[PDB]
Amino acid sequence: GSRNDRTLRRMRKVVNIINAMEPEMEKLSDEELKGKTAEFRARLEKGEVLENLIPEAFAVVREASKRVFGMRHFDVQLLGGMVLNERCIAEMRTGEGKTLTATLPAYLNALTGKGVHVVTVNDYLAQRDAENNRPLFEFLGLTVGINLPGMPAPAKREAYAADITYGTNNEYGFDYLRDNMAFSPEERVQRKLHYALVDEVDSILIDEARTPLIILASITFQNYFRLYEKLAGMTGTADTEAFEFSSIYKLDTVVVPTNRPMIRKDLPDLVYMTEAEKIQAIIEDIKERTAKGQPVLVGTISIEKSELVSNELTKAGIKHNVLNAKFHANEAAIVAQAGYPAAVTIATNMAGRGTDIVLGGSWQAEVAALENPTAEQIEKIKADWQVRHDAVLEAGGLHIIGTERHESRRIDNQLRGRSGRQGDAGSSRFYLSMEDAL
Amino acid sequence: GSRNDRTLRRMRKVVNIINAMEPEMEKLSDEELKGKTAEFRARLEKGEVLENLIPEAFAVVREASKRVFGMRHFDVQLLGGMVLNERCIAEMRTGEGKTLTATLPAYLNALTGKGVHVVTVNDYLAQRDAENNRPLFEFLGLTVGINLPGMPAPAKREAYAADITYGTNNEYGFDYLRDNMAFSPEERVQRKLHYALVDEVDSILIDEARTPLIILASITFQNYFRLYEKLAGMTGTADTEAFEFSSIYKLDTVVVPTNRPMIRKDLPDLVYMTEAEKIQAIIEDIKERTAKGQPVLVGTISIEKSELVSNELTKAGIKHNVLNAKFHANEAAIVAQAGYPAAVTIATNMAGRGTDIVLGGSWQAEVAALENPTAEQIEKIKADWQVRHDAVLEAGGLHIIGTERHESRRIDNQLRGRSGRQGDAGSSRFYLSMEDALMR
Ligand SMILES: Nc1ncnc2c1ncn2[C@@H]1O[C@H](COP(=O)(O)OP(=O)(O)O)[C@@H](O)[C@H]1O
Ligand SMILES: Nc1ncnc2c1ncn2[C@@H]1O[C@H](COP(=O)(O)OP(=O)(O)O)[C@@H](O)[C@H]1O
Ligand SMILES: [Mg+2]
Ligand SMILES: [Mg+2]
Repeated sequence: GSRNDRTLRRMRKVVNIINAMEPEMEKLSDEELKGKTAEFRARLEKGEVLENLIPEAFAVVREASKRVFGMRHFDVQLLGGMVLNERCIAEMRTGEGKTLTATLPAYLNALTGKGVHVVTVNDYLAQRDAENNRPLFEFLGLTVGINLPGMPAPAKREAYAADITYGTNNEYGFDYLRDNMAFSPEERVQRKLHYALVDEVDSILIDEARTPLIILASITFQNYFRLYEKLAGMTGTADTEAFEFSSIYKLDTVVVPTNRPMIRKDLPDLVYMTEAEKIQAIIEDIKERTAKGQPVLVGTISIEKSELVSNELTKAGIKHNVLNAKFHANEAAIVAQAGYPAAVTIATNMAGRGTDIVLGGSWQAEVAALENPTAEQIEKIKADWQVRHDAVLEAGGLHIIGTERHESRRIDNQLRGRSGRQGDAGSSRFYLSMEDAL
Repeated sequence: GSRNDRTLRRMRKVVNIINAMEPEMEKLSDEELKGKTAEFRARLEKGEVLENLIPEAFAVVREASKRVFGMRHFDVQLLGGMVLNERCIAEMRTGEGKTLTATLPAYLNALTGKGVHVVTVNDYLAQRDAENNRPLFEFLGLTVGINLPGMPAPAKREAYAADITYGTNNEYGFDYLRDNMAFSPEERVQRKLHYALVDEVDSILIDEARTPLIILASITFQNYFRLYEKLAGMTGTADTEAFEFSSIYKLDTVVVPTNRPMIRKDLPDLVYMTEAEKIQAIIEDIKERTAKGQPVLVGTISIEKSELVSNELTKAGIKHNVLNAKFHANEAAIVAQAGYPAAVTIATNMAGRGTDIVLGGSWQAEVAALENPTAEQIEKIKADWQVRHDAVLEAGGLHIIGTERHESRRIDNQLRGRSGRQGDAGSSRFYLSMEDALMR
């Protein structure tokens, strides 16, 4: 309430400062910029306050980013970074740029030398992120490691050896369980847990409250993140159980504002008597908007209903797509194009979570699909796509339709978010069923 | 070889010493005996050498035992105790008294205050053992805890709080996994791992090293016992995989000699062509010896063959019994009576492992089955049983028949051991198939 305000206003000013250092940093040469880290390390080494070089450090990361990726951190992203450095939960909507916002607090912390642990929901994302978030990090003179399941102890010492590490909550935890069952300390792959930046905190710290089972026993990984000196998370959904975050991990939730006004239209739930009445009113809806030239993603609670709705959808003569959270790699390729004017995708709970759905398709997947990277063909794609885009927009952007509400609204909010991002005009609808009286 | 000898001879002398202190300790009053622990604690507290009060400490445990249970530790048992205090694997045959031999090294170690972890193959045994091994321990002024699966954290702090604790390898391990996923140290149920005495070491440290699957992750409790300051084990089969014990846990195997000469007769494997030829030659064999008045246990590799042989055995008109390692508690009650002159039992891999099969039945289960514990009726059982006993013996004691050899001889040796214990005359037979005898 007035608390979220005073706290946002609080650092909102520190944000203004960062923007003031922009004309300066804009001048420092590449070598002078890169070497900005040495200075920060010395400064800190001299015992200077951690949270003291935040405005200056964040100003650097923005600059490097703008130079390496050509992406200037939105001040709202800076706002988010700051929250991520305080044992807070920065809530930022889907499409807001959490992936890049983390380079900020991950850079500030990756200076002391203790390492930084960015957590993700799955292996594909963890590596994917590290992969294309690395150039910014290698520029600023840091090393990025990727921790995965089948990595021999040697490799894992490497991935945890870097200044910045990426992995999934499980593997990190599993490594910790395995390090305790270690022969000799020199056989351990981790180090003293320092800072953990959790991407999709709710998913990781709340839904993953469902114990794993050893077979016969069962344990949880709840407390694993409480062993970290610094624990911080980010998500596009947190205010729901915003109380549980502090009752366990003592994490204060800060709802960051969006960059561009959120104009997506969340339509009222239409209730039907039978499952058939539902699935039929939706295939009738997609089939409709389809012609209109508007893309539409469908969400299902489980593969179960996902399969069923898939056939009922192909039966009405409709070429759709299905993602069951099995092949993240490939699903991701597909979800990244569900923004094409004529596109229908059926995703499950954690189907293509993590891939930004650009209105009108993603031309980058188009250019990366041409052995001949010439500034000529790209133009007839970066401008060709541009057409499909504004077209899809005029057509009300992306429309998602929940086949059913989850036990937790938070969950069936993650679905909505896949739409109307970075200011995009889109819409969402939920189709409930009376027959769901179970 | 000459190594096992020099090492056995080595402590064999320390054994002689223990026997010399017997006439002395025999005089100390109950209170003076019990208070023998205080002295040991003080002595050690004064910084005296651990392995220095072994001959004296073991002499005490024998005395207390002789008094509380009325069981004087065989010197060979004392031999075993010693081995169990050195990061060794004391190999002692089935029926040799491992359960009581552990009170020795478990007492020596349960003095420093760090606790002692006796490991068993299953929950039933772990509690069963603590239960009726306690009186000796409470006498000598020590507390005994029992760690089990559904015990709330509170309870578990208790069981690990005692001087001596009993549980299964898994639960101990599981506790350790759960202690690492603890909120705050004050939420942990274990203490720093000190001494672990593994009963049935091969089973626990070799067969069990099969990796539990987290659900996805794969880890092994192989290293769990390597975190213990002191690791020691005991079994009636270790000499086989004696090399793997040191290549992982660095444990030297010591083959302790038996109390009474081992006269059981292990007969040659009879190979048959078909499974029917097998199961038929065995039901023909048990049906035979049955009449003779000799009991016979059958071992199967899995419940699979166990069920099959059970029907084929009842089909020939034979009242038998079956244990599938499901209800340890009950099976145990039954295995303890498979020594009755006319008894047929079909057990699986880990069916009634742990229960000593007395020739002629177990009268103790008979006396404990009478609300009226009078010195009168017991006599007509302790002397009545005595008849069945010598009778079963003359009939060649217990005869076990393996329905099929296991991948590891060690395993199908555990079967044999269920017979001919403490000197008993018995016999064992293995019935293989042709599509096996082709060992090539
Ligand atoms: N500061 C920025 N400037 C320009 N584009 C950005 C910026 N930050 C993020 N993006 C783009 O917007 C999308 C939103 O990023 P994403 O990683 O999917 O974050 P989130 O998890 O919040 O949805 C990305 O695909 C990225 O290409
Ligand atoms: N010192 C002893 N004096 C008398 N009986 C003993 C002694 N030690 C062991 N026994 C008996 O011999 C049997 C062997 O015990 P058990 O627990 O089955 O050990 P093991 O693991 O060697 O088979 C027990 O039933 C017990 O009654
Ligand atoms: Mg993301
Ligand atoms: Mg035993």
